[PDB]
Amino acid sequence: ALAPEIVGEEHYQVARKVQQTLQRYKELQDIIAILGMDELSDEDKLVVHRARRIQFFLSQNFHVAEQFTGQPGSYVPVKETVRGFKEILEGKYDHLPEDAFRLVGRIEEVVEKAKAMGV
Amino acid sequence: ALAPEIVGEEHYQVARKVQQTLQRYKELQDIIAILGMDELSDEDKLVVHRARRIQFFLSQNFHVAEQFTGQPGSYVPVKETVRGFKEILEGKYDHLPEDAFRLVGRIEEVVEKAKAMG
Amino acid sequence: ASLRDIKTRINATKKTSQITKAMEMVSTSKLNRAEQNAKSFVPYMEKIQEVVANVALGAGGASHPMLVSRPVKKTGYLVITSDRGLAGAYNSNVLRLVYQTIQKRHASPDEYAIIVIGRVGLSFFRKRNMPVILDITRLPDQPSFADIKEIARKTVGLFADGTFDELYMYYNHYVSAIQQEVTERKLLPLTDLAENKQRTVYEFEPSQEEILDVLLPQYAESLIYGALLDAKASEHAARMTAMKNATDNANELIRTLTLSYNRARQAAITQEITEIVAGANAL
Repeated sequence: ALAPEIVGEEHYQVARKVQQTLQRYKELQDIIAILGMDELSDEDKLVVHRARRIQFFLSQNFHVAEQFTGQPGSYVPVKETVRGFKEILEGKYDHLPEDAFRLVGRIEEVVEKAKAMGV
Repeated sequence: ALAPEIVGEEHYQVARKVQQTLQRYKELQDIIAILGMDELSDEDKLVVHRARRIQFFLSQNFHVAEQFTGQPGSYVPVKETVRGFKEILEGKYDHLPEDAFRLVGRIEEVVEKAKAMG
Repeated sequence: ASLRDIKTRINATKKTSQITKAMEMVSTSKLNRAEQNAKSFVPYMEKIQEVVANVALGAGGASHPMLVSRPVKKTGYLVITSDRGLAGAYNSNVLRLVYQTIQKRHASPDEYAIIVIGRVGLSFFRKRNMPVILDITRLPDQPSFADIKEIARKTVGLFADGTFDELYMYYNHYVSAIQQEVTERKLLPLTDLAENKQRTVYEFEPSQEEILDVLLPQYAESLIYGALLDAKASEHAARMTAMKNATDNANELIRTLTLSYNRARQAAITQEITEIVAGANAL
């Protein structure tokens, strides 16, 4: 179903951009493991910065996970998902800590987090 | 068997301390080789000083080696070896030369050997 | 993966581990020597600090000691960076601070200029569009008194001829083998002195204010050494720490790859013997 005529042009482009960033991050893994980020170029460091936040934002809190952890679940529309990933790719939230993107719903929840802690 | 339930609390503590000292001495080999002995701190100096005693005291003169050496063998009880290693850890014999600990038995034979050397 | 791929990965990782271990062992000795050089520098710094703290307050004035030079203008920035990478965040830590200060407190490429030591900082600034006036790139690992004499003299002269209003210097200060601190120091105008017994000079005076015109440019060599020796020590310590961390990571990777290799070998042997036995008993 991931075709431009089925999901829409912007949805398709956002998905492809996210996959490209994740692929680049996966390629950088062995160098990062051996000797860290200190020898990466400026663009590679930006790629890592975006990719970690994207990977964390791909997490979600499920309704059925209420039994394991007390956090209630969330339902996220596809429009909100696309808009949030587009905003992350555009660099709007590069200043937020990466731990704020874990196990949330909309990007508004990411923004609400990092306020209960340091902003 | 190295557990206080069957071997004894004092034996367990002595063994653990000896192993810790030997590991500490092992960790310093590269820095000693590169910079030298005089570049270490005082505590490192003491650790090396005591560990080179312990390494030598871990040796023993065997009965079967008498045919080649001329020195009679020794049989060291567990109480004797535990007490000797405890005394060495306490620093009771830091002034003794290190070669005195080479191929002796109990903790008095090292004193006799060192006195014989002078 | 396959056995051959795992074996090649293990061999490459082992070669990398050996190279990093050799680099670390070299860097340790280089740091040890840099510490002795920094120790040797001390008495000259002490005597010149005392004599300056005495004389410069001798009821007079000059361009260097005044609170404000020629009315506020272009600010001078001197940054010290290594000429080669593999030093961890050594260069980036200083460069981020310098970039932040320049972008925040000037906001115009007219009232500042940059002097760089080392190739890394030069490349960093030339990748952007910030002007660089003077630079020196290749230096001994243990510089002697005459190594950067020309650059230091020119840096002082740029303040002397009114081209600069003030000088700030940024570098890594050595605290420990694992901790180095980025430091910003107000170089010119010096603006501060030591609180000592001001009268103890007894210099046979040719002229009490004329001697400052010679002393102050020579006291300025705080820039050449009090920062550069710490910079070299920090660079060598950073290289040592980064190389040992890399060696540890390589050893851990070798261990895990060896475990994977052994599992693959056992699986291959089992599969081969099972296929052979099945073919044999199919007859």
